[PDB]
Amino acid sequence: RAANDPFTIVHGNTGKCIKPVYGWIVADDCDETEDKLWKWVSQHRLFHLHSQKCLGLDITKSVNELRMFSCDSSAMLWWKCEHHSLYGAARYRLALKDGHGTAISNASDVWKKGGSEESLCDQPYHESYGRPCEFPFLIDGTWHHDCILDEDHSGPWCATTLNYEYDRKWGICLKQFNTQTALSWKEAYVSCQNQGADLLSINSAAELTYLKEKEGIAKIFWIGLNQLYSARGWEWSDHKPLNFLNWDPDRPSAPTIGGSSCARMDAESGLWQSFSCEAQLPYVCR
Amino acid sequence: RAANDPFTIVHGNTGKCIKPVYGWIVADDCDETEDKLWKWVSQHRLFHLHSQKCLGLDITKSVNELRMFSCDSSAMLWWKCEHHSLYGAARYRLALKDGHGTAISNASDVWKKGGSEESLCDQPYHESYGRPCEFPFLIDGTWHHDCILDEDHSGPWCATTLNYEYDRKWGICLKQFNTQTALSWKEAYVSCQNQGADLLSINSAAELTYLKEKEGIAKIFWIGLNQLYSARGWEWSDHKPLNFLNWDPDRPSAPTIGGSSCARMDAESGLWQSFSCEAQLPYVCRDTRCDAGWLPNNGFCYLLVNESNSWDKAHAKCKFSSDLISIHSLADVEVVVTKLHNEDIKEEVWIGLKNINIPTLFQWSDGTEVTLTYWDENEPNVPYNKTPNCVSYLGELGQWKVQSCEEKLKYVCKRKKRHGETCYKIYEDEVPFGTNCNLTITSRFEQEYLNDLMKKYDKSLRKYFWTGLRDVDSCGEYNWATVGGRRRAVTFSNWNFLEPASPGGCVAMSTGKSVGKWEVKDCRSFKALSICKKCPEGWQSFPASLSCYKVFHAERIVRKRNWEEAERFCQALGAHLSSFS
Repeated sequence: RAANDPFTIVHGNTGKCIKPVYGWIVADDCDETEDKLWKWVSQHRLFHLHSQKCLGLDITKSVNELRMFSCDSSAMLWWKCEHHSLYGAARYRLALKDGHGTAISNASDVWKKGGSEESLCDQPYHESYGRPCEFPFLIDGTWHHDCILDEDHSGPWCATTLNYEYDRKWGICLKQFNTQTALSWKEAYVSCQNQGADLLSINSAAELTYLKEKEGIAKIFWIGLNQLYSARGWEWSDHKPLNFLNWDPDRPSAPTIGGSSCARMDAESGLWQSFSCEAQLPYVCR
Repeated sequence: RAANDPFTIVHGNTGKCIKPVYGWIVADDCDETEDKLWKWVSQHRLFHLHSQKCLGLDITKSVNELRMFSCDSSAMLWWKCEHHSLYGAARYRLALKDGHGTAISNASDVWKKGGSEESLCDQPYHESYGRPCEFPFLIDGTWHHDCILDEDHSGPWCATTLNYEYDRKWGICLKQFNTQTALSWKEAYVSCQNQGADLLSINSAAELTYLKEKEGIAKIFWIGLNQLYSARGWEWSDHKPLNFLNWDPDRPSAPTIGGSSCARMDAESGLWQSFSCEAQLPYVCRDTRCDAGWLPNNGFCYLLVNESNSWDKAHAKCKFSSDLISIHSLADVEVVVTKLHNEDIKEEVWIGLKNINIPTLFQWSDGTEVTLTYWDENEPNVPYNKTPNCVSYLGELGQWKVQSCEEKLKYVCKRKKRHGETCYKIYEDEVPFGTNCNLTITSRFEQEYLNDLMKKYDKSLRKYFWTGLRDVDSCGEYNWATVGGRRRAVTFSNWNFLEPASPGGCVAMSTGKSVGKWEVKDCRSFKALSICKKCPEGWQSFPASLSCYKVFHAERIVRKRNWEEAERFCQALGAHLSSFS
């Protein structure tokens, strides 16, 4: 699978790791993962799960103090990866001076993950009509990062907006015919690869004769028939053989120009049109 | 209009322009456009019109020869523009050695166009189901770059494939309901801007009713209603008023998530559905003193009533002997935001807009001057069907929304380029960085106003502007830049997701996609426009200020004297300005 797992950022030279305090960062006191938990969230941001207080840079004076800030504010907070380091606002590295992390923009610093040679940045960010969730979110006056269970919904439920208190539109934490779930085929593919699954692969006619009679399914959906490799005609998500085709007689099926490079299924008659799969439309991934 | 035109590349230092020969480049013999013609074609390639031979880089030996090659081959030919030069294959500049052009990767060479200051790259590339043409193309054994006219078709015709000899799929040279032409809405917009026109702007119900009965038109197409500006709700291609809408009752019309940010028009019943228009689909493009509180603005006065009542009671109260608030310019929004007691951040304001006929068609309660529409991004809140409609100011920016207006709230009503206090002028071309004026911003509403003015002026992408934010110390601190003597604190900052990537330089401002943000680039040489806002003996003194003065009259003196150059004559005695405590 591929999902954002909790981890801890450590320093390479000496055995120091980040420990957040009320408004700052203090010495390591490390090797105990009961409080020191960090995760990646949208806008390329770092979030501490326990303290629920994110870090940022406030450049307003001569020396910008690196303190804690509210994750819902105009703080201009985001961090990115350099070859063996991390840079924040503008070429600002998380410089360490034996006890506190500051921003001096020094080119002698290294950060890795706990007990593993890794740049803590090789894994990209992972995540109402089945829209992708927004992490974090402020509910009941407290911050939350994961789709937590409660007594209101059946299982996990997340927010589908930046401010749930003003919009009030939630969704199911999608970890399978998702009807009325119109997403882009590329977005659908990356979402179902985040879940560890792959797109539908039609191998025999029995699967099609079972799906055509299905009641709880949209009349139009995606299957995954597309050419990710520009030098070959048509493939599936996984490496499945191409023996069963269901092409369309109505459209001339233009190869590259005049038509498009995605397949669109019609289940009322079982037909495959050529179309552009960048718009929002239901699908299914096995 | 915006289309590609043939031109010539000339050297800046030496008066030489490019001239092609059978397989190489020769001396200038310039100032005659009968044979020397060059143009830009796809894959960032340069094409000669007459000789029909393009240039490329064949890296095969120690010294890569810069000869002529066929545009249909594996030559890896493409060229790009650096700040004041041309680089080709791999940082290889078209170096000149007095007659022949080679690739030595030298940093001292300039190239401009014919008789004008330009980097010959400011104009981007311009160009069977109405697909865009492919330039150039090999037909009848010869290369061709434009849709020429022959006796086969009616007018101009081009190719829609890289190899027309193997595909045989042509198309009409599109220079208007283009039925059976499924294109993307962004592609349709860029193609119709290439033609100089704009998307369909529906102003009255007459044009819409005329389009209903149209036979030669697709049942599904785009209109152009989209939000290119992320801080406002919905606009057209040009700057047309938003008074006529035909929204749909079936879908809940999610503002930004759950739905989309595009509109699609259904003509079988006349509805506007929220959707994403990235797929292919057909389209169509064509000094009064006022009484006790009422603040005056160009003759009339405005004032907010401190009563919290419903919509009908507000419509009946001061329509007092007054009329409701009417926005017709940009200064009135500033008057509303500056007043209203810090805007009462968590509250609402009323404004009178009426609509009785179906579908929705907003008209002013007193007048018909619908010019400016400032809606929240993006909550139109247009219901399915309702005779009483109402509009409300929300947010500190003063955006327009549609509430249910069944509760009690306050309102404002009234009684009986340039902006109002300062002008704003923009030039034609600005290659250097601020050699005449430096624009400085202090507040957010000024940013919104300049963005609106730039949207009214600028109409395409690939454009940049200048803002007074830079630093010469190369230390990392960013503040409001000036011509020297600026120490104010930055009160507002609107950056992109990850905009700052350089520890210095001068910022820019784009209006293509992320409109209204301070883009960051290097400040070495970046061509971008900018807008500018338009007693021992003979002594007289008194110790009344603990200082001995020495001043002169204006008649007994030889020339008029002031305190300016006094440091040249009195500093010899330890003297300074007029020191009063």
